[PDB]
Amino acid sequence: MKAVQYTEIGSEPVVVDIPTPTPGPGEILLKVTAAGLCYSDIHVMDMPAAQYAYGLPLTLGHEGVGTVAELGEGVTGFGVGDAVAVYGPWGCGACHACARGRENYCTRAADLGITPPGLGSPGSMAEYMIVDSARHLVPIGDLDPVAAAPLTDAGLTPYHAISRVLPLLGPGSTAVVIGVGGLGHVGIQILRAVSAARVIAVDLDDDRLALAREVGADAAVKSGAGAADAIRELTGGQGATAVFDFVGAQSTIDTAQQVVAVDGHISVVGIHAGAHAKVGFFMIPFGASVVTPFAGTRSELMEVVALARAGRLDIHTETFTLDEGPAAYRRLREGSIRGRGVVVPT
Amino acid sequence: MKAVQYTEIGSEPVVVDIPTPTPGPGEILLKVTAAGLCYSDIHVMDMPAAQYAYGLPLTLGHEGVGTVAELGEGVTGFGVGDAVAVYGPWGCGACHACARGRENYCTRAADLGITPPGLGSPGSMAEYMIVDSARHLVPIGDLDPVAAAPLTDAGLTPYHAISRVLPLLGPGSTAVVIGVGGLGHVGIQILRAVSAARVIAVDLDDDRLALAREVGADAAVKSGAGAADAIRELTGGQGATAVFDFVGAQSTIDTAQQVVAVDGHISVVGIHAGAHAKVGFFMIPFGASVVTPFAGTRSELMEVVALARAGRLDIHTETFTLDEGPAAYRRLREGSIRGRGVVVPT
Amino acid sequence: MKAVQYTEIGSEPVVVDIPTPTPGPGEILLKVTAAGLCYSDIHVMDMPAAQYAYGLPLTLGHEGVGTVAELGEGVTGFGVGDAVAVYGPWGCGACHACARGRENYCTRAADLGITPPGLGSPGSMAEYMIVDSARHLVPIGDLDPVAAAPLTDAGLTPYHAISRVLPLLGPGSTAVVIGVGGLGHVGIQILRAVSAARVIAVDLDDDRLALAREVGADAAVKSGAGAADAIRELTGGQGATAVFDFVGAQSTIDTAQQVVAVDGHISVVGIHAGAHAKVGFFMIPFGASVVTPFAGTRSELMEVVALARAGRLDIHTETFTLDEGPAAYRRLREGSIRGRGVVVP
Amino acid sequence: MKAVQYTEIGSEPVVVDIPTPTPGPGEILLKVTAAGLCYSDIHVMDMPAAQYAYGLPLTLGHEGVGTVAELGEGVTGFGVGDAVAVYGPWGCGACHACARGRENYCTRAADLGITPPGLGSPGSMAEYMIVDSARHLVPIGDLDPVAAAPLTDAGLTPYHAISRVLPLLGPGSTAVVIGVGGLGHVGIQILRAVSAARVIAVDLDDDRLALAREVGADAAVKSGAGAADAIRELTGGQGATAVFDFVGAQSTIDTAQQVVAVDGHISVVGIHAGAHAKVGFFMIPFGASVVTPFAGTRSELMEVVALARAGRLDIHTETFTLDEGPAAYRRLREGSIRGRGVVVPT
Ligand SMILES: NC(=O)c1ccc[n+]([C@@H]2O[C@H](COP(=O)([O-])OP(=O)(O)OC[C@H]3O[C@@H](n4cnc5c(N)ncnc54)[C@H](O)[C@@H]3O)[C@@H](O)[C@H]2O)c1
Ligand SMILES: NC(=O)c1ccc[n+]([C@@H]2O[C@H](COP(=O)([O-])OP(=O)(O)OC[C@H]3O[C@@H](n4cnc5c(N)ncnc54)[C@H](O)[C@@H]3O)[C@@H](O)[C@H]2O)c1
Ligand SMILES: NC(=O)c1ccc[n+]([C@@H]2O[C@H](COP(=O)([O-])OP(=O)(O)OC[C@H]3O[C@@H](n4cnc5c(N)ncnc54)[C@H](O)[C@@H]3O)[C@@H](O)[C@H]2O)c1
Ligand SMILES: NC(=O)c1ccc[n+]([C@@H]2O[C@H](COP(=O)([O-])OP(=O)(O)OC[C@H]3O[C@@H](n4cnc5c(N)ncnc54)[C@H](O)[C@@H]3O)[C@@H](O)[C@H]2O)c1
Ligand SMILES: [K+]
Ligand SMILES: [K+]
Ligand SMILES: [Zn+2]
Ligand SMILES: [Zn+2]
Ligand SMILES: [Zn+2]
Ligand SMILES: [Zn+2]
Ligand SMILES: [Zn+2]
Ligand SMILES: [Zn+2]
Ligand SMILES: [Zn+2]
Ligand SMILES: [Zn+2]
Repeated sequence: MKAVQYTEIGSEPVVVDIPTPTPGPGEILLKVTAAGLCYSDIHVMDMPAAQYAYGLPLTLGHEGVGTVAELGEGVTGFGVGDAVAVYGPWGCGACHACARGRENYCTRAADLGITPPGLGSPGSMAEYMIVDSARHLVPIGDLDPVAAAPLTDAGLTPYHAISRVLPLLGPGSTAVVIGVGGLGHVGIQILRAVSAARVIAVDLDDDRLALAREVGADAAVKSGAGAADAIRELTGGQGATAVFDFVGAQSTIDTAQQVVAVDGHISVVGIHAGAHAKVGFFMIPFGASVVTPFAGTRSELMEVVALARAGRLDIHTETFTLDEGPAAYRRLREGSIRGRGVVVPT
Repeated sequence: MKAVQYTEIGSEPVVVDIPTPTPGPGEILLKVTAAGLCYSDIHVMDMPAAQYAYGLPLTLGHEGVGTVAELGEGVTGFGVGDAVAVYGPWGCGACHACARGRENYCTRAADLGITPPGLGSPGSMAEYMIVDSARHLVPIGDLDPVAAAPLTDAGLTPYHAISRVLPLLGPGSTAVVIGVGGLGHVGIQILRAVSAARVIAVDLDDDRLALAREVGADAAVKSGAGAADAIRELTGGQGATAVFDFVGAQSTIDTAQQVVAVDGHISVVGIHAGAHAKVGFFMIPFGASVVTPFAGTRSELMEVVALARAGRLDIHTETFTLDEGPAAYRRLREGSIRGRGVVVPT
Repeated sequence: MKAVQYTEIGSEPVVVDIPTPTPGPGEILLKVTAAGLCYSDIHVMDMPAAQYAYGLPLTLGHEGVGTVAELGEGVTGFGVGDAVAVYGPWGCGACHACARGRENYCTRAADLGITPPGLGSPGSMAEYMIVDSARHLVPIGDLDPVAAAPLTDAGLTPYHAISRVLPLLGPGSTAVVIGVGGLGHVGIQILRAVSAARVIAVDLDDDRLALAREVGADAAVKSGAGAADAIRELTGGQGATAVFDFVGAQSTIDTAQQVVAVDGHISVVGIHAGAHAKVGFFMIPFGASVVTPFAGTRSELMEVVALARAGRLDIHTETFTLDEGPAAYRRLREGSIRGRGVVVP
Repeated sequence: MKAVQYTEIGSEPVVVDIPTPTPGPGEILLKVTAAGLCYSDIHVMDMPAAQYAYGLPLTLGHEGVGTVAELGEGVTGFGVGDAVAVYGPWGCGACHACARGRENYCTRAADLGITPPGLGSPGSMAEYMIVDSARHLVPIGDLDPVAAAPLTDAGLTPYHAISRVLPLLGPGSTAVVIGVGGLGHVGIQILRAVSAARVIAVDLDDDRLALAREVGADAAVKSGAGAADAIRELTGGQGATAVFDFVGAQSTIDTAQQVVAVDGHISVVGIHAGAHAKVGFFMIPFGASVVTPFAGTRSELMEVVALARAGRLDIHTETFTLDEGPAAYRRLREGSIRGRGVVVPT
C-alpha cells in the first residue's frame, strides 16, 4: 500500500510503498477514508535526533477515520464496512484513569510500550491502518469522513479543555479563543454548542478572524500587544471567565494572564517549547486556575461525534491525496490551510 | 479601649488607647474574646511605604471571634451575648460571586471602598470591634474562643483550597501538605475529615513534623532538596494527587511540580513575592492544574465551624494578652509559635 | 394607588385603591413596570378557607420588575431610577442555604415570618411595591420590562430545574419538556442556550406545539396516551436523558416514567395535588433520579437575566392594564394566554 | 469441581459436582478464594417460575475473589497467581456509559446476551470460575480474600449510592443508614471514610444497632413507627441530609420521606417488590431527590478496594465451606449472619 512516512531526522516526509498489514488477535484493520494533518506532526518532525523517540520509519497521521476492512481473531462488536473514528491517545485500559475512559491520562502506557497511532505506532496517512483494540473505535454512521477525521483531535482536544471548566461558562460568561486554526475554529463552535458563553476570538491573521466570525465568534481581536486591552474593553473591565490558548506562545499566555477574571481559567493547549504561565501571587488573579490539558477521553470523543451528527460543527477542511501529503505538510508549516488539512486515500 | 495598632511604616506594632466605637446602622459591635495572629500581618507590616495602602493607624487582626455587645440600628438575626466568628474577606454582597457567598472573589469591593478587618478596616486585636453587616457573622455556640479564632483564616483558607479539588481526593489518593504552621496543621486535619486521602506533611522543622503526625498526617518528611524524591518513594512513583503548598517559596513550588501526578493539582496558598509555578508543556504533568486560592466562602466558614463543633479539628494555640501583642508578632517572625498565636483581650 | 387583590375566599380578585406604601429602614420602594401572572396564583385562589394561609387582602403578583422610586434608610447599592427585577423566594439570608444564595431552600424563613411578595407579603400587581432588602433586587439595565417580569419565575424556575442536572445534558442527550406554557416555552429556550440536548416538547394543544417549534424544540408531540411511544420512537428506544414536567399531573408523570433513560432524571415542576412519581425497583429505570424543585437561587436569577440581555430568550407575552387584571386571570384559567400574561402599570 | 447451584424452582440450592471449565479467548479462569452470599440471591431463589429468567442450573455467587489460574488466548495484564476481585455488573464495554466504566448502567448488555456471574452466568460459589474479560478483574494484592469478597457488592453498591450525592455530605450534614446487614454495615464505614457526615443507623434488631456503633455510627435508632421522630430529634428538626435505605420496604421508605431535609436525598437501595417512594409536591420536601441506584462503576470498585487496603473497612463476616453453602443460605434467610456470609472453597 501507499503511505506517507517520516523516514530520516530533519527531512520532509516521503510517499512510500509498504506492505498492507494484517490484524493479529484483538486488532482491526481499517480502510482509511480520511487522515487529518495536525500541527503537532510538525513539532514531532522538528525534534532533534536526541529528543525524537517514536522510531523510524513512522507512518504519520494521528487523526484517523475509516471503514472496518478485516477483523482480527476474537474481535466482535464491529462488522466489515462499519464507519469508525479512531480514538487516538491509547492507554493501558486497566488503571483507575483508563477505567473512567480517561486513557489520555493513563500513567502505565509508557512502561507497557503502548504508543498512539502516528506518534509511535503506524498512523492513518496510508491506505490501511491497524487499531489495537475494539475500545479504540467509535461509530460515526453516515458522517462525511473528510469532516469527521479532525474530530479525533482538532475536535477532541478543545472539547476536553472546555469540558474541564464547563461549569464556569454560564450565561454572562466570556470565553477567549486564541488561535483560530485546526483546533481553534472547532473550539469556538464547541463553546457555542455546549455553553452560553460569549466568544471572543484572537488571531494574527485577518482571514482567520473572518473564519472565527463565520463559525460563530461574537467578536474578533487582533493578537499581539493590543489584544489584552481590546479584550478588557469588550468584557467591561472584569476580564474573561476562561481563556483557551491554542497557540501557547509566551506572548499569548501573557495576554491570557492579563485578561483572565478572578476565579477564572486559562487552558494552555497549544505547544511552544519553553513557554509557560507564571502562576503566583501578584502575577495572576486570585482563584484563576491554569492547566495544560492533553487530548481527551473516550466518552468525550463520542460526544464530539454526537455534536457533528447533530449539525453543530462546521469543520473547515482542504482535501489532499496521499501523493500530495508532503506538500500538505509544507502548506501547514507556512500557515496556508484555512482550517484542517485532510488526506483522502484512493 | 486597648488595641494593638500598626502606626508607622517599618516599625513594630504598638499598644494604644483609642475610643471604643459605636455601631452605625446595619453594624454590630463585638466584645472580642479572641484574635488570631496570621503571618499575612507580617507581609503587610514589611511592605515599603510605596506598596502599603491600608492606612495608618491600623488596628491589626483579621482572625476575630467575639460576643455581640451592641446592635446597630436595623440589625436583626443576633442577640446581645451571641458568640460569633467574623467572616474576614468582606465583599459587596450584590455581585454574582457574592450572591453565592463567594465574597473572597468579589470584583466590586475595591471600587466601593470595602476593605477587610485588620487589612484596611479596624481589626480584632482590640477589646471591641465593629462588623459592617450581619452576613459577616457566623454563630459558634459554646466553642472555646481561643481555638475558634484561627478557624476564620487558618481554618477557612486551607478549607477553601482543599474544597476546590475535593472530588480528586478519593480513596487511593495522596495529598501533600507543605508547611505545618497555623494554616498547615489545620489543613492536615481537614483532609482527614473530608477525604480519604493519604496525607504526607512536609516542613523544615522536625518539631513541626512531629506536630503533623500528632494531628493525623500519615507521613512527615523533611523539606528541601531531598523532599521530592522522598515523597515519590512514598507514592510509588505515581506522585501526589494534590499538593497544598502553605509556604509558596520557589523551592516548595518546585518540589510541588516535581511530585504532582498527571491530572492532579497544586494549590499555591502561601505567599512569597516573586515565587510562581511554571505551567507549561514539559514543565508540569499533563492535566495538573495550578491555582493561587484566596481565603474562602461564607458557607465554607460555616462548614469549618461545624468541623470544630464535631471535634474534628484540634487547633494548636498559644495565648497572649493585648499588652503581649507586639511580643507575639516577634514570636511569629522568628517561627517560635507552635501553631497559632491568639490574643485574648481582658 | 391602584392594585389587584384577592379579598375573599372563592371569589375573583378585584381592582382596589389602597395607600402607596413608604419604605422603612433597609427597604426599597419600586415603581412597578411589569407584573407577571403565574398559574400558581390560580392554585392559591382555589385553596379552601382551611388551607389558605397568606392573609386577606393580598396584593397578587410574585413576578415583579420595576424602577427604584425611594430608598429606605440605610440602603446602598442602588440609585433612584435603577431598573431592577425582584428575586421572589425570600429567605432568612443567614443559614447555610441562604449563604450560597439558595434562599429558595431556606428552612428558617417560615419561623421568622418571612413570606414572598404575592404569596404572603404584598405583590407586584400594583403601581408600587416594597422589597424587604437590597439583596432581593437584581439589575436589568435597559431590558424591556414586559419581557423581563416573567424571568423572575417563568424563567427562574425552569432554569433552576435544568441547572440541577445540567451535567447530564451533553451532546447526544435528549430533554423532554412537558407543557409549553409560561414556564415550558422558556424552558425549551434555556435548554437550547445552555446545553447541546435535543429537545422534545409535549403539549395537549397543537398551537402550543407550534410555539415549541418556534422557540427551538427539535420535535413537538401530542400529549396523552400515545406520547410515551412517540417519544421512544424519536429516541430510538433508549428514552430521554431528562424529562422536565411543567404540568405535573399523574398522567404526565406516568409518561415521564415510561420514557426516562437509565441513569436519567425526572423533574416534577408543575403542581397537581396528589400527583407523584413512584420511585422504586421495577417502577422506574435504575439510576433515574426524581425531584420536585422549587423556584431558584439568587445567582440563577442573574444568569436568567444575562440570557435575556444576550437575546437568548424570546419571551411570549400578552399585556394587560391593572383594570384588566381580573379578566387576565380568567384568561389564564381557561388556557387562552399564548405564553405569559403581564400587567403593565 | 464442587459448586453450589440453584437447580429447581422453589427448592433449596444444592452442592453438585460439575466439570472444571476451560477459558476461551479473552477469558480468565480463577481459583476462587472467597464467595459472598448476598440477600439478592434469596430474592432470585424466591422468584416464581414465570419471573425466573437466569436459567437452570445456576452456580450462585455474585461476590467473587480468586487467584488467576489460567489465561485464555490473547489475555494480557494479569499473571497466573494474581489475586483479583471480580467486577460484577458486566456491560458491553463499548457504549457511552461503559466508556466511563459505568457498566452498571449499560443499556446494550441484555440485547447482547451479557449476564452477570451468579445472576445468569456461572457464579463464584465453586472451586473455579470463568471471567469474560480482563477489564472485569481488579487486583487486590495481599488483602484477605474472606474480607475482600463482600467489597464486590456489599461494598460497591453502598459506595456508588453514597458517591452519587457525596457533595451534599459536608461538615454539618447527617446521613441515615437504614438496615445494618451486609450492605449497611459497610455503608456506615464508607460514610465515615469519605465524608464528615454524622451517621445515624436504623435497624429492627438491637444487636445490629450494636454492630452499627461498633463500625462507627454516631447514633443508633430502633426502626418502626417511632424512628422518624427519633431521627428528627437527633437532627434538631431540620431532618437528615441523606437517607440510604438498604431495606427498601414501604415502612422504611416512608420513614426516609418523613426525615429527609429540604434539598436532601433518599437512596432506595434495598429491594422489596412494590415498595416505592412517592415523589410529589406536599409528599416530600422541596429539592429532595430520590433514586434507586444499581451496583457501581469500575473505578468505584477500585476505590472500595483502596479503602480496604488503607484499613478503613472492617468487614464483619462468617465463613462457610462449599458443603455448608445451603445451610449458610438458610442462615441468611432467617437473619442470623452478623454481617456477610462468605464461602471459602478448599
Ligand atoms: N494539548 C494537546 O493535546 C494538543 C493536541 C493537538 C494539537 N495541539 C497543539 O495545538 C496547537 C494548534 O494546532 P493546530 O493544528 O490548530 O495549528 P494550526 O496551524 O492549524 O493553527 C494555528 C493558528 O494559530 C494562529 N496563531 C499563530 N500564532 C498566533 C499568535 N501569536 N496569536 C494568535 N494566533 C496565532 C495561526 O494564525 C492559526 O490560525 C499546536 O501547537 C498543536 O501542537 C495540542
Ligand atoms: N492565600 C491566602 O488566602 C492566605 C491566607 C492566609 C495565609 N496565607 C499565607 O500562608 C502562609 C502561611 O501562613 P501561616 O500563618 O500558617 O504561617 P506560620 O508561620 O504559622 O507557618 C509557617 C510554617 O511553614 C514552615 N516553613 C517555612 N518555610 C518552609 C519550607 N521552605 N519548607 C517547608 N516548610 C516551611 C515553617 O516551619 C512553619 O511550620 C503565609 O505566607 C501567609 O501569608 C495565605
Ligand atoms: N415548582 C415551582 O417552583 C413552580 C413555580 C412556578 C410555577 N409552577 C407550576 O408550573 C405549572 C405550569 O405553570 P404555567 O404558569 O406555565 O402554566 P400555563 O397555564 O401557562 O401553561 C400550561 C401549559 O400546560 C399545557 N398542558 C396542560 N395539561 C397538559 C397535559 N396533560 N399534557 C401536556 N400539556 C399540558 C397547556 O396546554 C399549557 O401550554 C403550574 O402547575 C404552576 O403552578 C411551579
Ligand atoms: N441496589 C442494588 O444494586 C443492590 C445490590 C445488592 C443488594 N441489594 C439489596 O439490598 C438489601 C440488603 O442486602 P443485604 O445483603 O445487606 O441484606 P442482609 O439480610 O444482610 O441485611 C438486612 C438487614 O436489614 C435489617 N432490616 C430488615 N428489615 C428492616 C426494617 N424494616 N428496618 C430496619 N432494618 C431492617 C436486618 O435487621 C438486617 O440487619 C436486599 O434487598 C438486597 O437485595 C441491592
Ligand atoms: K449554547
Ligand atoms: K475521612
Ligand atoms: Zn495532534
Ligand atoms: Zn491506564
Ligand atoms: Zn491571614
Ligand atoms: Zn461582590
Ligand atoms: Zn409562580
Ligand atoms: Zn435561610
Ligand atoms: Zn447482590
Ligand atoms: Zn455498555
